[PDB]
Amino acid sequence: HSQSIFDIHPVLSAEEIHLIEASVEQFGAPLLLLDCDVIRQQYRALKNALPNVTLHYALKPLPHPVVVRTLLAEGASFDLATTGEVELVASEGVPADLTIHTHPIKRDADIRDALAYGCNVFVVDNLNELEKFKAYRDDVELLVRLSFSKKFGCSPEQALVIIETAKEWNIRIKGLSFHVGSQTTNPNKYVEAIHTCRHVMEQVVERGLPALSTLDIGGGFPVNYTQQVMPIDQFCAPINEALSLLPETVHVLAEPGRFICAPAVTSVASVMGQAEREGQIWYYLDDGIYGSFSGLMFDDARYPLTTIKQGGELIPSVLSGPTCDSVDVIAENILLPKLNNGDLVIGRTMGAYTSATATDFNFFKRAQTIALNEFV
Amino acid sequence: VLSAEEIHLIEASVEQFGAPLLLLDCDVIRQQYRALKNALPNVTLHYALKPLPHPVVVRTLLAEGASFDLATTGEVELVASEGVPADLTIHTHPIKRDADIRDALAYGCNVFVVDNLNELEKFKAYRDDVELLVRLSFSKKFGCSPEQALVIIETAKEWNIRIKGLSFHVGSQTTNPNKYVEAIHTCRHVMEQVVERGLPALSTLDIGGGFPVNYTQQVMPIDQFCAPINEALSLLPETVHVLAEPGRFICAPAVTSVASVMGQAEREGQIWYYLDDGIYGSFSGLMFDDARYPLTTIKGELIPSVLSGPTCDSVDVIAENILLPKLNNGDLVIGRTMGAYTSATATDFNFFKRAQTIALNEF
Ligand SMILES: *[C@@H](NCCCCN)c1c(COP(=O)(O)O)cnc(C)c1O
Ligand SMILES: *[C@@H](NCCCCN)c1c(COP(=O)(O)O)cnc(C)c1O
Ligand SMILES: [Mg+2]
Repeated sequence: HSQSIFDIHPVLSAEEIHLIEASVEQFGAPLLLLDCDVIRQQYRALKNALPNVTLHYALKPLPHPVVVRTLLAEGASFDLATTGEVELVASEGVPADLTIHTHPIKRDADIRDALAYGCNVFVVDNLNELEKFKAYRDDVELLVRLSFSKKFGCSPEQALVIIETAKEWNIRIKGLSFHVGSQTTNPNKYVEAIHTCRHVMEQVVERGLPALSTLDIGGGFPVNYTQQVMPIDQFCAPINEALSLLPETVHVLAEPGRFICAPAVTSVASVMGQAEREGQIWYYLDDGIYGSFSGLMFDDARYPLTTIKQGGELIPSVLSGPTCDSVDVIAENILLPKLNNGDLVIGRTMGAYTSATATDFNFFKRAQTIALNEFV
Repeated sequence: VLSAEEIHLIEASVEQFGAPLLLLDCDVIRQQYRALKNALPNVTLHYALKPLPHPVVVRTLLAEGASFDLATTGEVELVASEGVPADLTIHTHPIKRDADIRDALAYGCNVFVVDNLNELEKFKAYRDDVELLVRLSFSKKFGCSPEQALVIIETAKEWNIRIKGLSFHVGSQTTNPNKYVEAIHTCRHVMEQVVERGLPALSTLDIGGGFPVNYTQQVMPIDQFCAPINEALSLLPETVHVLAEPGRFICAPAVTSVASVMGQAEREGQIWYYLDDGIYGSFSGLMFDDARYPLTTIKGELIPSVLSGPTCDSVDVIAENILLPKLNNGDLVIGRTMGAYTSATATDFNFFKRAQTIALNEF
C-alpha cells in the first residue's frame, strides 16, 4: 500500500493544491501523502524540547519503512512492540543496539524473536512476566513499568518486589519506565511520574539492591488536531525540571510516536457520489472509518478537514466513507461548498493511528501512501 | 457450554495450528442457509459476502444453490475466482465509481442498485447492459423516499434505463420482523403507483438482509421471525419475484474464535488476562458492530477478571468485567457466534498476526 517519489523531475496553498492534484492524477485516490521533511522537523523539535533524552520512535502509530529510514539517518532510536516491528527495523538496517522492546506481555516466541535480532531490553510489570526471563537471564536487561482503564504498569510497592525478585533470580534490571497515555495535554502527569520513579530508585539503593541506570518516560507528547495544544518546548519545560532531580548516573529515554508522525501525513479522498437527504448533501468518499479514518473509532480522533474547492455558498453536508455501513461516517455535520463527483477532501494531521489501524472491510482498496522528500 | 467433542476439536486445532484461530464449520453454513430457505419459501437468497467474504463459505453456498450479493470489485473477484456464474449475482452498492460498474459488468453482473438521480445518470452509458433496483429507506445513509423512488423510476423511463424493481435494507440484527412487514407494504404501494402512472411494471422486490442470530441473548426462531414477512409478501402480485440479501444469519453462527492467554496480572481486584486476539483483530466487531459475544473457557471458583487484547492500547479490552476460573498462560478463551463482522473488520495494528481461519467439514 505504498511507494516513494525519489525523483519528482487551514487553507491549502497553490503549490500544495498542485501537488495534491498531480498526485491524484498520477496515482489515483485515496492517498496518504507522507512528507519526510515533517518527520525530521518533528524529531528535531522534540530533541530540542527534551535535551539529554534518547528518543526511541514508537513504530506503532506509523510503522512505515521510509519513516524508519528517515529517523535512523537523523540519529533516532526505536521502540518496538512485536516481532513484526522487529522484522521491519531489521530489514531497514537498524542496528539492534538502537532498539528497545516495550510490550509488557510477551509469549516466549516474542522474546526469542527479538533476541535473535539482538534487541535485549524488555519491559515487565509483573512477576508472571519476570519468570519468563529466567531462561534468558544472561541475555537481557529489563525496564520495570509503573502505573500511578490503565492496562499496564505496576505500583511502586510491586516494582520493589519485582526488583528484589530479579536480584534473587539473577536477572538484570536496566531501570524503570512509564507511559502516561497518548495525546497527554497536561505535562504534570510526567512530572508526578518522574518524582515517583525517582523515589523508587532511592528505595532500591536504600534496600542495598543494584542501583538503576535508566528512566524511560514513555510517549504521549501531544500535537495539534482541531484544538491548540501546548507548544512542545513549554510542554517539556516542567519535565526537564523534574528530570534534573535525578542522580547524574541515570540516563533518560522516551518513546515518542504520535508527535513525530502525526503532522507528517495529509490524506486525500475523492467523492464517489452524492445525494440530498433531509436537507443535507451527503458525499460518499473513497476513504472512511474502515480505512484512514479508522482513528475516529479507535483513537477518539477528530481531524481538520478541507476541500480544494473554495468560495461560494457553504452547504450543510455529511462526509460518508465508502463502505455499506451506516456507521461509516467521517463528519456528521460539516459546511462545504458544493462538490462534484471526483472532487477532493483533504485531512490534516493524518499520520498517527490512521492507516496503521485500517481494515479491508468490503474489500475496498486501502489508501496508498506516497512518500516524499526522503532524501535531502 | 461446549460439548466434550467441541473441546477435543478446539484443543486438537490449537495443537496443530497454534492460536489465535477462527474455526469455520461449513455444516453450520449449510444449516443456516437451509433454515432460512425453509423459513422464506420462494425467496431467492443472495448471500452478502461483506460479513464473511471467505472462499470456502462461497464454495459451500454455491454447492447449496445459493445466489450472491456483491458490493465491490474485490467481492466480484472473489466469486469469479470461485467459479460462481454471474447470473447468480447482484451488485448492491448504491454509490459507485464508473470503474466499479465496469468491473462488475466485465464479470457479467448486470443488476445494480441506485437511490438517487446522480447515480442513475451514471447508467446512461450502460443502458443496454443493466437493470436497476431502486433502494428505498423509510435507515440513515442510503435509500430514497417512496416519492423520490417514483421520480427515479419515471426519469429512468425517460432515459431508457431498465428498472428491475425495488430494494430496502431495514438494518443489521433486526430483532423485530415488523420492520420488514412495514417496508414490504410500502414497496407494494409504490409498485401500484408505477403501474398507475403508465410506467413499466416492477418485476422484483429485494427485502435486503438483517435477519438476526443469537448472541448473549436468544432471538426469535427464524420460522417464527419470517412468518409475518411471508404473510406481507403474500399480498404482492403473483408475478413479483422476491429476493433477500442475508449475511449475518448464514455466517455468524458458523465460526468459533479461539485465543490463548499470553500473560496475566492482578490490577485492582481483577485478574487481567492478555490474549493473542482482541479489538484490533477478531473482536473488532466490539467497536464497529456494537457487538457482544458469548465467551467461555475449556475448564467453578469464578473470579473477577478482565479479558484484554494483545495490542499496547488501553482501548483493546474484550470484556471489562467477566467471571472466569483461574487460567494459566496458554489456556484458551473461546468466543461463539464469531462469524460475521469479526475477521472481516480486523486490522494489522502493531503487526499482530490475524487469527488463522480453519475450515471444518468442507466436504
Ligand atoms: C502507544 N500506545 C497506544 C496508543 C494508542 C492510540 N490510539 C505507546 C507509545 C507511543 O505513544 P504516543 O502517544 O507518543 O504515540 C509509547 N510507548 C508505549 C508503551 C505505548 O503504548
Ligand atoms: C450489510 N450492511 C452493513 C452491516 C454492518 C454490520 N456492522 C448489508 C447486508 C447484510 O446484512 P446482514 O445483517 O444480513 O449481515 C445486506 N444488504 C445490504 C445492502 C447491506 O448493506
Ligand atoms: Mg543496549
